[PDB]
Amino acid sequence: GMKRSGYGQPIASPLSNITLPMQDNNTDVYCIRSNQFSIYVHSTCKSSLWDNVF
Amino acid sequence: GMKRSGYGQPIASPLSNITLPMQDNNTDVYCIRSNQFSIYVHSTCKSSLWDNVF
Ligand SMILES: *[C@@H]1O[C@H](CO)[C@@H](O)[C@H](O)[C@H]1NC(C)=O
Ligand SMILES: *[C@@H]1O[C@H](CO)[C@@H](O)[C@H](O)[C@H]1NC(C)=O
Ligand SMILES: *[C@@H]1O[C@H](CO)[C@@H](O)[C@H](O)[C@H]1NC(C)=O
Ligand SMILES: *[C@@H]1O[C@H](CO)[C@@H](O)[C@H](O)[C@H]1NC(C)=O
Repeated sequence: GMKRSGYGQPIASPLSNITLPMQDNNTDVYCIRSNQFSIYVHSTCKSSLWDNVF
Repeated sequence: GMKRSGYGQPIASPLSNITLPMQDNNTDVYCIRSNQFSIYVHSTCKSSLWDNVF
């Protein structure tokens, strides 16, 4: 969740969201339960003028 | 404060309570003010189906 400052210094929001795949319903802890695995990271950048709209 | 998950994996609640003896009214910090001491730990296990009833 990127935004902006008076000067214009771009600032990210500690209020950002990390999503792990779904396991045992909770999605706050994902575990690997297989013999092999591959991990990939992807991201989406959203912005706002107003706080928390994105 | 133990409970249960959909699968059944028993889970304890960070919402658990540790009680120290009473000193200077506050019970969040207990100090030893004697020449000798003995410390014992005891516990009670309570459970719930509904959250926070125990
Ligand atoms: C993340 O999701 C929360 C709801 O938990 C939402 O309020 C917030 O705007 C989102 N933050 C992002 C997408 O940066
Ligand atoms: C700094 O904050 C004050 C109070 O919100 C505001 O009046 C002023 O315009 C701000 N100046 C900036 C954004 O540089
Ligand atoms: C601990 O006491 C709190 C009140 O501070 C209560 O709401 C909570 O259910 C108790 N947790 C236990 C006994 O695990
Ligand atoms: C996972 O959570 C959703 C939303 O609360 C619920 O509909 C679903 O039945 C749950 N599945 C479980 C408990 O495995």
